[PDB]
Parts: sequence; C-alpha cells; structure tokens
Amino acid sequence: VHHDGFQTVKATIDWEHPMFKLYEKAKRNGKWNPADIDFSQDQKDFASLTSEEKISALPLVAGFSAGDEAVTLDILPMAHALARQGRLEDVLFLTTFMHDEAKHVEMFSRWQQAVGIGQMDLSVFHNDHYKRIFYEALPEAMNRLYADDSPEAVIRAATVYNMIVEGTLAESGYYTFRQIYKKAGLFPGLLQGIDYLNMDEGRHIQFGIYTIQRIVNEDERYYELFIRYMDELWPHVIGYVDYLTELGKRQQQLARTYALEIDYDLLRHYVIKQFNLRKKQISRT
Amino acid sequence: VHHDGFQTVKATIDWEHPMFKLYEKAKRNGKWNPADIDFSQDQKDFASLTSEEKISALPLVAGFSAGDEAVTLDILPMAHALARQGRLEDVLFLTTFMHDEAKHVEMFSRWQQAVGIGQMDLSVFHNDHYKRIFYEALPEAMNRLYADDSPEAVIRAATVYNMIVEGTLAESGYYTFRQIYKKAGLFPGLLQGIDYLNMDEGRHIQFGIYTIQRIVNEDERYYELFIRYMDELWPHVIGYVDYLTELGKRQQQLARTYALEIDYDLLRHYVIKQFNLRKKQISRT
Ligand SMILES: CCCCCCCCCCCCCCCC(=O)O
Ligand SMILES: CCCCCCCCCCCCCCCC(=O)O
Ligand SMILES: [Fe+3]
Ligand SMILES: [Fe+3]
Ligand SMILES: [Mn+2]
Ligand SMILES: [Mn+2]
Ligand SMILES: [Mn+3]
Ligand SMILES: [Mn+3]
Repeated sequence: VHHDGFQTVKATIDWEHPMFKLYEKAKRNGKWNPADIDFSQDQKDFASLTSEEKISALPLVAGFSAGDEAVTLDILPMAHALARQGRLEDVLFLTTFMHDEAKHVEMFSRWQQAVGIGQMDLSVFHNDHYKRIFYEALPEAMNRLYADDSPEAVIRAATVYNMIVEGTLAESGYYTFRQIYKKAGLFPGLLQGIDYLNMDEGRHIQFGIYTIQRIVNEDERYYELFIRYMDELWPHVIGYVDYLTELGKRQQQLARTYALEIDYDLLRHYVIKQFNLRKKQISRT
Repeated sequence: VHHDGFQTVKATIDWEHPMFKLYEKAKRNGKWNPADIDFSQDQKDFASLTSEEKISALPLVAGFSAGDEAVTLDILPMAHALARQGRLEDVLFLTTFMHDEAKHVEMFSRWQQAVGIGQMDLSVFHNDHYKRIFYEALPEAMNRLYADDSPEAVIRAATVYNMIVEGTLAESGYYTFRQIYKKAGLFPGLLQGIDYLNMDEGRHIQFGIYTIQRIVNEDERYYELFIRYMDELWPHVIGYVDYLTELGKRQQQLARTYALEIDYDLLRHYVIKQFNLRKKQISRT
C-alpha cells in the first residue's frame, strides 16, 4: 500500500534512538568478511582425523549451518512488520542484522567446502526437537507478523528468534565450540569465524531485548507472555541438547586423542544458565 | 510455513552463481560509512548562500531522501519472494542491497541535519508525477510479490525499482549533482556521499538486469512486457524531470553566483539516454 510520507523528508533520523545507536555500532564492528578467513590449516586438521574423530564435529556444524540459514530467511517478516509501523531506526539496524546472518551462512558453508564435506548431507544430525524449533516454530512465529503484528505476536517472534535460538542455543554453541576445539588447537579458521559470529550475536540479542522490553513497558502483563513462551520452547531446547550430548558420549575418540575431558554436564548447565539469564534481562516493570 | 530443508546442510552455497559473485563484490566495495563524512564545509557553504541560492539545491535532495527511504522499505518483498523460491544466493546479495539503501537514507539525512534544514519539510518539492512513482507505483509493484511472485510480477517489480527508479532517475540525479555542484566547488561532503551512492548503485542495477534477463531467457515474450512497463512509467519520469527543470529555470541565482551555465536541455537528454540504454541492456533473445 502507498507511502503517506517519508520521515527523512519531513524531519530526520531520530539520532538518539537506541536502534540507531545499535546500527552505528553494527557498521563499526561488522567489517569482517568470511572470504578472508584462512581455512588451509582446517583442511589439514580435518584430513588428519580418523573417521571416528571426523564425525565428532559435524553435529554442531549441522546445527549451526541450518540455524544460520533459517534465521537469514526468517528475519525478513520482522523487518517488514516494523517497517509498516514506521520504526525507521529499527529497520536500518535490521539491515545490519540480516547481512550479519548472510555472512554466518557463508562462513559455515566455506568451512564445509574447505574441509571436504560440502557434498555430505548433514541433515542426519537434526533430531525431532531441533526440527520443531528450526523447521517449524521459528518460521511459524516470524511469518505470522505478515498478518498479525500485535504486541503478542511481536513478543513471541523475538522470544523464539532472539531469546531462544540466538540467546540460548547459539550462545551455548559458541561456548561449546571454544570449550572443545580451542582446547584441542583444532580448526583455527572456524574458531576465528566463531569469534566474529559471537560478536555479531551480541547485537542480535540486544535487538530482541529492546523489542520485548518496549512492549512489556506498555503493559506489564506481556511479561507473563514472554515467560510462558520461553518455557514452551525449553523442552525442545534441552531435548536437542540431550541428543547432542548422547552423540558426544557415544563417539569418544576425538576427546581421547586430544586429551579433552569434555564436561557434558557443564555444557548442559551453561544452557540452563543461558535460558535463565535471558529471562532475567526482561524487567516486568 | 515450514522449512523443508537447508541448502547449506544438504550441500553448499553455489559459489559460481552470478548473485554470489555480486554479493562478494558488495562486501569488498561496500565498506564506506556515512558517519565518517566530514560535512563541516557543507554547513559553511549552505550558510554562506542567500535564501534564493539555498532553495536551489533542495528539490533534488528532497527527491533523493524520499527515494532512498522508499527503496529501503520497498526492497523487502523482493527479498521475501526470492527467499521463498529458494534463491539463496540472491538473498545473500539482497542483504547487501538493503544495507546499502539504509546508508543512503542515513547519508542524505546527515547532510540535511548538518546544513541546518533537518526541521524543514521538503515534501513541497514532490509533484504529482514524483508521487505516482515513489508514493504509489513502486510500493504497489513490490508489495504485490507477497501474494503473486509470477514471472510477470517479478519483471514488473525489477523494472519499476531497478530500471526506472535506480537505472533512470537515480543515475540521472547523480549526474545532475556533479554537473552543478562539483563545478561550483560546493558541498564536498555531499558529493563524496554521491560518489559512494553511485558506486553502490551499479550493483543494484545489475541485480535488476540479471533478474529481468533470467525471466526473459525462459520465454522471450516477457521482453515485450519489460518494454511495456518501461514505457508506462516514462510519462511520470519526464513529468518529474520537467518539473525540476522548471524550478531550476525560475530560481537562477545559484547559477549566476557560481557561473554555472546549467544546461537543462543536456540534463533532459541524459535522462532520455539513461531510459533508452536500460532498455538495451535486456536482450529479447
Ligand atoms: C553439546 C552441548 C549443546 C550446546 C548447544 C548447541 C546448539 C547449536 C546451535 C545451533 C543453532 C544455531 C542458531 C544460530 C542463530 C543465529 O545465527 O542467530
Ligand atoms: C534537473 C534534471 C533532473 C534529473 C533527475 C533527478 C532525479 C532525482 C532522483 C530522486 C530519486 C532517487 C531514487 C533513489 C533510488 C535508490 O536509492 O536506489
Ligand atoms: Fe544471530
Ligand atoms: Fe539503489
Ligand atoms: Mn524427545
Ligand atoms: Mn503533468
Ligand atoms: Mn547467526
Ligand atoms: Mn539508494
């Protein structure tokens, strides 16, 4: 439908808006290019591994590659809905958000190509719980915004995307990568990429916090919805974590070879801790 | 609706896709930040001008500020429609496209703020022809893609957006800016910004060419649609150009002060030339 006018003709950008400030930071801190990462040592590492060691790393890469691809596609409805509400500074920031996720897809796909597994179908490592989050609940909640941009809908979208997928699962994934392979001295290019992703992610999570809090600020009963939507998804979060844990416990050879005492119970407590601290970053009042 | 799978889990990015190549170039060539442009001399230039000279530059800035704001909002349906078709490399490139346009909005709005006209409503310089393109036909054609992503719809969207708004009007606007103010030695920060915009724009127009040509390649009868949609919009293109020309001829003081023989007939022929050469970049066969 028609534009009735344009904010930067009638006035200017709201230079003090929190999302204009986050946009400015995204530009300053978002120059990294996956095409510049040197994966040559990663190719040698992967080739040096036994078949049993090779498998160890793939479940986590399968979760990230599909996850980054899903969030690249699935942020578009949020950008649309806030655009239609006239939230110009949010939209500007979301152009950095979307471009970040494109680079994330690129990074994991470059790693897979470089180490020689691009032709391998890693979908085998998505269990039913993962599919419920990433194949279903995430696209459902985001696409809803095209026909329903009510405060409830927007809260639910930000909860699933920014607070669960990013703020709980992605953060725990970055922590897991470091805990395992940074210890081993394995895959330096991938770990460089992970550091860049984890930096981008701080802004993504802050968008979600801002968005949920500004709706809760209008009506503190939306706080209860936020908690409810977090708890609805917890069973699939932990069901995926338990599945990856079980895979890790069955395939021990990378841990033994590289003298990693992989503390799966500690990783599980990191996930629980992530989930709970995301809840605490939203104030009921 | 659900994701049935993910290309970068089943396989990898198509590294040879023309739009992955354009994405790669966008990252290499898209580092500029409007926040780094020094507008201090532009503020002094604008203040030094008489009121009659001040007005001269505003119609063109009004056209660009609203135009960049419109295309920032209005590219989202294209990204959605190609995402839903599975065209992952197009989507990756379109994240650079969208972020470019956000910076363009930012750049013009920073200039307006710095020279002291942010509080002025520049909508007065949008005549009926401009409104028909930017307030109506552009959003209509792009939003259509949400419910109709047929080859006809996609061709029409790319024609209005990439071939007319960008490939005809924007290009002619950049040329006009240089012809007038680069001559005068006026507004160095704005002209730095214009050079960056004009560089981004080359990729935007190439997206539109790629998109229209790949549909024409399926069925050369779509070539006739492309020409028809270009000719439908020509009356509003030139009606806006004639309006800006008339404003230029009535307010002569900047030209006299700065010894610019502004050749409005030459600018008009540049627009006609742009329109015709965009037609020629699509091959019927
Ligand atoms: C073995 C302990 C389990 C640790 C949890 C690992 C979760 C893997 C992460 C996969 C989903 C990544 C989502 C990315 C979202 C984004 O890019 O914003
Ligand atoms: C006086 C001669 C007329 C020259 C034509 C000037 C047209 C002004 C341009 C305004 C529209 C700009 C659209 C920007 C689109 C984009 O950012 O991709
Ligand atoms: Fe993210
Ligand atoms: Fe453009
Ligand atoms: Mn289960
Ligand atoms: Mn007319
Ligand atoms: Mn990501
Ligand atoms: Mn532009």
